[PDB]
Formats: sequence, C-alpha cells, structure tokens
Amino acid sequence: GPSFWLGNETLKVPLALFALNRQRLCERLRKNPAVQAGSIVVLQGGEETQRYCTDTGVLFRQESFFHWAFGVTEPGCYGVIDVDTGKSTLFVPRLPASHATWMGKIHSKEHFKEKYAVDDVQYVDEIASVLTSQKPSVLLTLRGVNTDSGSVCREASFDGISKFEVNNTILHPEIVECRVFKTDMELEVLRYTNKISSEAHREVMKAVKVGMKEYELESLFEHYCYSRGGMRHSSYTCICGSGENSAVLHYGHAGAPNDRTIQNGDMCLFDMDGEYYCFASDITCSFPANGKFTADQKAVYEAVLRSSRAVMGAMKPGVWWPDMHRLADRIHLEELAHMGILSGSVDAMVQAHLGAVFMPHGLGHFLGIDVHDVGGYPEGVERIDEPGLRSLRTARHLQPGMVLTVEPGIYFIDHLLDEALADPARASFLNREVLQRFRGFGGVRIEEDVVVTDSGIELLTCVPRTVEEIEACMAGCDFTPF
Amino acid sequence: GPSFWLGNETLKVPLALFALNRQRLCERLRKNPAVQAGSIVVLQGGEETQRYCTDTGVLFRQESFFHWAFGVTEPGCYGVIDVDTGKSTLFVPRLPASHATWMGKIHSKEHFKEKYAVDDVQYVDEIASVLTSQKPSVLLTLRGVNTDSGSVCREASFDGISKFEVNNTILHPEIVECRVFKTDMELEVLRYTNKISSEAHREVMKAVKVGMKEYELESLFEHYCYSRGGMRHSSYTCICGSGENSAVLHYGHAGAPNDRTIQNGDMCLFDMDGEYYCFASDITCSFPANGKFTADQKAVYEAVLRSSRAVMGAMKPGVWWPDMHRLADRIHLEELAHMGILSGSVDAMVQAHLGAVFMPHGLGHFLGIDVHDVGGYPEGVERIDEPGLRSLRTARHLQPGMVLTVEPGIYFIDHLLDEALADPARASFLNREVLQRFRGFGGVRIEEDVVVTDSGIELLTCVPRTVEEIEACMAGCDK
Ligand code: PRO
Ligand code: PRO
Ligand SMILES: [Mn+2]
Ligand SMILES: [Mn+2]
Ligand code: NA
Ligand code: NA
Repeated sequence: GPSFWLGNETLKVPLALFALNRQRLCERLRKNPAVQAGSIVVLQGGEETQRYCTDTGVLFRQESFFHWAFGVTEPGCYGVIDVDTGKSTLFVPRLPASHATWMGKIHSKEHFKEKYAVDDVQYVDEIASVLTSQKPSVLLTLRGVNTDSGSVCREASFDGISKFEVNNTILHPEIVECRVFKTDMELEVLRYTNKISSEAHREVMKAVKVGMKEYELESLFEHYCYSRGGMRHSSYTCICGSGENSAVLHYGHAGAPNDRTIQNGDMCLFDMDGEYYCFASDITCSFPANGKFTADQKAVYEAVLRSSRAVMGAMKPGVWWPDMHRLADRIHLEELAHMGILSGSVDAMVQAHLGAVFMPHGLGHFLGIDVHDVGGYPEGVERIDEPGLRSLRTARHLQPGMVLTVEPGIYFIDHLLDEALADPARASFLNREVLQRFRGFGGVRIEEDVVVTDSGIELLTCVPRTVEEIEACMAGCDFTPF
Repeated sequence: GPSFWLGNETLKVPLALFALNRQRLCERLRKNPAVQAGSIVVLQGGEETQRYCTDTGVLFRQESFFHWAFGVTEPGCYGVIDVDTGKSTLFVPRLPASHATWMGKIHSKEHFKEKYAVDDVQYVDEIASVLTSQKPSVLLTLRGVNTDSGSVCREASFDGISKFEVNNTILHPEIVECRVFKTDMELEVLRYTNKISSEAHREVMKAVKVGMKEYELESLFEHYCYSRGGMRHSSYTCICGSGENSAVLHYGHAGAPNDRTIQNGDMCLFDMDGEYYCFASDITCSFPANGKFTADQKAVYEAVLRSSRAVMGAMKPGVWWPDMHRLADRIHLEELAHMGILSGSVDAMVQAHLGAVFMPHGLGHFLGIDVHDVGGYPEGVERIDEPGLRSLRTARHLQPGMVLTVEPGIYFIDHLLDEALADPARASFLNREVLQRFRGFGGVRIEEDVVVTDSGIELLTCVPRTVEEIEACMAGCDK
C-alpha cells in the first residue's frame, strides 16, 4: 500500500495506519447501543490561515482528530466514514486553474484516492448531495471538551447540514478512547520520533558551550530534526532553560524567548521535541552547561533519576497513575532530606503536600498526535484537588497500548518555597540555611516516553541519563552545519 | 535608551524607533481635517493562540500595526496614543500567580514602562476606567481592507467601549501611509535582515548537493538565520523549488512541502527569508543544482539578471511602478527572442501581453513589517486589469523612503504556454522546436530588496548574482 515518506532515512508511514484507525472507530461505535444503523461519521479538516489581516500564510498543520482518521496533509478537506460498512470517503477542494501557477499541480480525485487509500473521493462542494444520496440515519459530528486546554472541539459543518439529523455527543468520547490506545503501526512512528529527537538531544549536549544563547541550541535541535528527521514542525515551542530559567516549566514562549546566555556553572534543562507527520515526541534532558556536575547538581539530578527509574520500574497494567506521582514525590522528599535541604518525618512531609513545592506539575501525560494527548479525564475519572496532583493530565489506571511521558523534576521556585516557609505546617521541614544555597539553582527534569505493555513498559527514549554518561557524551570530541 | 537585542552579533533595535513612529502618526493625524482635538488612537495587540482545540501553543508573533507603533512582543496587550500630546500608554495583561511557575517572572508595570519607553503602563482590565478618566473626544480605532489578502483589519474592542464615541475610518489609511515610508531607524533593521538572509543564502549555495531534498536547504537556511541572526520566525514559508518546481511561484506550502530530490542539471529557485523583531526581508536566489550553468541555464538566468539591473538602474522618485513591470516584460521578451524561443516583433509581443506568459506575477511589492507590506493600493490607485500587471501589489509612483522588492522572473509553465499556443494572437511568436527544450526547465527569479532614495535606490541585498559570482560562491570562494 501507499506510504508517507520524506525520503533519505525518514520513516515510511503506511496509510494503512489510518485505515486501521477508521476500522477501530467503527468497531467501537457499533458496540455503542445509542448508535443507530446507517450512521455516518463526518469530520472537517483544518483550513489554511494567515497572520491577522495580512496575506502572510501560516504553515498548515492538520487537525489532530482528522489526521488520526485520514492522515491528510492538504487543507480544506472533509472526511466521512460509514459506520456499518467502514467505507471511507474523502472530500477535497475543487481548485481553480490559477492554482497551477502559484501553488502546484492540480491533482485528480483519483490521485487522492490512490494517495490516501480511501474508498471514494469527491469534491467538497458536493458533500451535501453525496451524503444525501447515501440515505444516512444520523450524522455523527465531533464536539467535546479538551481537558488540557478547556477548548471545545470544532464540529464539522457544511452548507445544507441543516437538512440532516446530527448527533454531536456520541463521537467524541469514542474517538478519544481509540486515540488513547496506540496501534502497533502508530507505535512504530512514536519509536521513530523518539529516535530522531533522542539523536538531536545528544547533538545538543555535544554542542553546548558556555557563552552561547539558549536559542542557539533550539535552532540546532530543530535543524537536526528537520534536515535528518523530516520533522518540519516542532511538537511544541522548545523549552531551553539555562540557570534559573530551568525552574520555569514552559520557558521559551514569546514572553521569555530562550534569550539567556548560558553561563559557567548553569544547569541546562532542554525540553524540546518535534513531530513527524503529526506524531509527537516529548523528551527532556538536564545537564551541566560546562559538562561537569557539581556535588549539589549531582545530588539534585540523581534524585530525579531515582524517581524516574522507580516510576518506570513500577509501571504496569492496573497501576493508578496518581500513585506514581505520589511515589515520585516521596522519593524527591527522601533525597532532599538526605541532602540536608529537609529534615523530619517524610511521612509528615507527604501528608503536608511538601512534594508539590518542588514538583508543582504532573508526573506525566498521555502522548500521541498531540504532545498532551486526549483522553486523560474521560467521564467518571476525576481530577484530584491536591497540590501537584491537580496538575496531572490524567488520573487513569494504566492499560496496555497507552503511551505516557515520565517526567519527574525538582525545582527551586521562590514563590512556592516562600509560601511553604510561611506555612508552619511545612516551614519546620525546610532548612533555610541549606536551601539558601539552592536559590537560583533552577531545576532538573528527566522526561522519558514509554509504552505500557502487558507486563510493564517499553522505553522509547534513548538518551544519556547517568552522570557518567552525560559527562562522557558532552566530552565527546566528534553534525557540523556550515 | 533601551533596545531590543538577542545578543551575540544580533542587531540592537532602539525602542526610540517605535516612539518615532508614534510621533509621525500623531503629526499626520493632526493635519487630518476629520480629526478633532482630544482624540485617542486605540490599538489592540495580538493574543496567544493554540492548535485547534488542543493546548499546543502556537508561537506568538505580534500584529503588525501594533508592533509598528509599540514594538511589544508580549501577547494580550493594548496600546493607546493621545493625538494632541503624543502621550503613549501600554496596557499589559494582569497575570495570575501561577504564571511565575509555568511561564516566568511576573514583571511589574514599571518594568514594561522602562522596557518599551512608553509614558505610562496600566493593566488591560483597567482600560475603560483609564480612558474614561481622560475624557476623550473620540477613540480612533483600526479598520480597513488589506489589498493583498482582502481581510479586514481587526478593530480594537474592550468591555465598555460602547460608552465612548468610536471612529474606525480615519486611522487605517493614515497609519498605513506612515508604514509605507521607512524611517532611518527602520532601514537599519531592514539592512540587518537583508544582511543575515543574504549570508544564509550564501551558505545554502555553498552547501547544496545533488541528491539533497529541497527541505534540507530550508532547514539549513532557517538554522543560520535563527542561530546567527536571531530570526526565530521566518517572514514567510520558504519556497525551495528544484527542477520544474521552480515554475511554482509559492511552492513549499503544506500541499507541496519542499520534498523533491534535487537532480543533476536542475535549476534551483530558493525564495526564502526571515524576520528580525517583526521586520521582514524577501530575497530569491536562482542557481544550478550542480554548481555549473548550462548554456540554456545561462541564457534564461542572464535574461532575468538584465531585467533586474535595468529596473534597479531606472528606479527613482517619480517613476510609475507599472512602467518598471512593463520594462521587465520587454527585456524578457527581447532576451527570449535572442535565445530563439521567440521570433517576431517584440512590440507586437508586448501588445499581445506575451510577457505575462513568462512572468505571471507582479514585478515587486512594498516590504516592511509584512513581506507584502501595506499601502500598495490606497484610495484612488487602481489595479491594472491586464495579465501580469493585475498581479502587481502596488500601482503607485515611487517616492523616497519606500522599500520595494525587485523580483523579475522567467518561468516555463505548461498551461500558460499551451494557452498561448492555442491563441492566434500569441501562437506565431513561439518556436515550438526551441521551446520544447525548455519544457520542465522550471524558471529563474532574482529578487533584490531596495530602498527608494532621492537619487535612485539603495540596494539592501548582498548575494552573488552574475554567473561567475554564483559558480564561485557554490565552489566555496570567500566573498
Ligand atoms: O505541561 C506539562 O504537563 C509538562 C510538565 C513540564 C512541562 N511539560
Ligand atoms: O507573491 C509575489 O508577489 C511574489 C511573486 C513571486 C513570489 N512572490
Ligand atoms: Mn511533557
Ligand atoms: Mn517578494
Ligand atoms: Na515535557
Ligand atoms: Na518573492
């Protein structure tokens, strides 16, 4: 069958991947008692966009649900699936003659059918008449709430949809649940994205020199991922935190655009990834800017390495993800106590939520077509209203096929530390005189991507992780663009 | 005063640049008979966006009119200017404490006042109260039509604006006209963007190899502009057309994503640039993939080079830009005839609009904060309804301070050639027996950025252009 490919050593992704997803969605919908026979799934692709009122085009990236079902890269398309048969039909725009001058070849309907291995291809302006001729029960459209953004999914619509019976409640929870569980074909892509990004992280560690700007490493990472990986997009805005910036979880945005000079003695926290064909990776490496851990840096870093490996070692089907978050908290507190930053009963620290002072974010999240993938809080799965845990992007139990990030971290965040020092329930645990040394330290985060198996997990990421390994990697005398 | 800077060898941009723009706008509005005393210009900045319904953040780039006036990089801001006094007030979001954990330090209002050198800073939620305090005659908001996209500019709005008198017709043509004419400080930035982009084009020519994918060069170009120039964003989607893809003017979009393998004998057309601090550059270099021009490639290229230099040599204040487009058409037809592709009277070719077959786009466009900058077609300036000329992005007369691209090109586009061969008014001019050899050639585009001066132009771009210069640059020669 046909496959998506950018040549060179990039991965060939079979379009059968998306046919399997369409089939899995139909199989699940058929088992839903509320689903009438003759139902048709209707999805609307993304459209081209420009900057504000200008004609400056924004690079198009397909909507995730639509890509999951069809894998279509072209803007302005629709896609429908007959639930009972699973028959797929892709609607493409009818392009004007001038498209041949400015944009490129005007491909046939037959070309798209062969390209995407769908059952039929029609023009977008025909969608109402085509659907009418098919005598459908009900049009199943996408509407639901993304539990990370709070946004409502955009329901498909076309002129003449008035005429149909539309249900916009059934589909979202079912297609979400399908996306939660990755097929072996999806997993082959996620292995690939992790490979390229792992290689790019290694190159960054090799290249980093005191005096460079953080964004120089962002540029190198993205250049490796694009030129060698075909990853034209980044799965998110790259986070290149040097020094105290490594305590800023989502550093690198426009308000704080990776513009700090890397100084001798800094800890680097590089949380960056790209996507290949809308499939994500999410990896974070922490390392000393000058290639040699100090004693304090080693202690903080190896505390996070310990929680990382303890969580991965415990992960298997049936494990409650909040329990893993709480395991990482307890480990961090134990290590911080060993360092002398903390004193007293770790049990009491945990009862007082002291772990969230040092890790205010969730231990990890689902990963897939979106870096913060869907399905973390389906109906009946509630968010825990406790420090740290409330930032978890899922409170679910692990099952085979789920793809998770494991990204424990320890950070020295002034306003969270100051809050704790003012709370008598937590101040007694903290040793101000030792902690003062760690103000401005920043933080360490170690992020791995894993797949839940029948017996445990499969690690997708392959980067240096121990102190010895990182120091060996950064000292490696051996990718020189220009 | 304070300056924008990304360190290393990047350009320090003084915030005085934007203060001057604010000054120029007030001076122009004070002379507008429709403007009454006590008027306040109100602009709304861009906001953060995400991918569809996800929480995947989109890299924020400021709206261009707002940037021109204030140069603010943060999302969620408003900006207002008192016309009579020129007093500027920046409105910044009131951030939650959570921001200190996830996004970074919560800067004080005084921090932003210092950073942007504005007269006052307030929080966005206080805009209604602050403006009511000032007792304005009218609020001058932004609404108009962009003549390249056809979009309507987003007019500023806030809770309680209904209580004010709002005019949305006066500002747009005036702030557009200010943007048409670049101050000396703006030119310093456009000189820098051209510098970096030119260097990146040189590096690409040095690095191209047969067998590479087009997007490998896109990646290298962006990496140079960002790592060495601080051009985090690119000014538009890079166009890396190899072979017949060089006949596609806006190749490289999602539908045609620079994924062709570069083959021996191919002509490369690389139309790619970046922006620094929302200031654009627009450069195109054409060159043979294997580093050596064939005879045919030399002929097509030097035809475009001749038109390029003819236009640049003729550009000066008072010149009508469509005349420069027709000048390029005539030179193209002359040289295509000299190559044996065409035969007959060039006068007759021009009268038949044959030039548009080979250059179906406009000769060049205004450049500034947007690659296709504003002000090309103000009221009274009409689009010429003829092939080629109708694609011009401005029909204005050149004046000092204008910044334009000069990007003639020659392409071999089958459906346009076939249309001409079926047209008796044009068919006799084309020699099939020679044209057959150039089918699938692609095309050549040579794009320079220039500033109109009192004497002529200042050329901002600095890349190799002659056949000998290009072959030398791709052989790694220092220059
Ligand atoms: O947003 C999240 O959930 C993770 C935590 C650190 C940055 N990314
Ligand atoms: O859009 C325009 O006007 C020019 C023509 C070639 C590509 N850019
Ligand atoms: Mn993550
Ligand atoms: Mn241009
Ligand atoms: Na992360
Ligand atoms: Na151009």
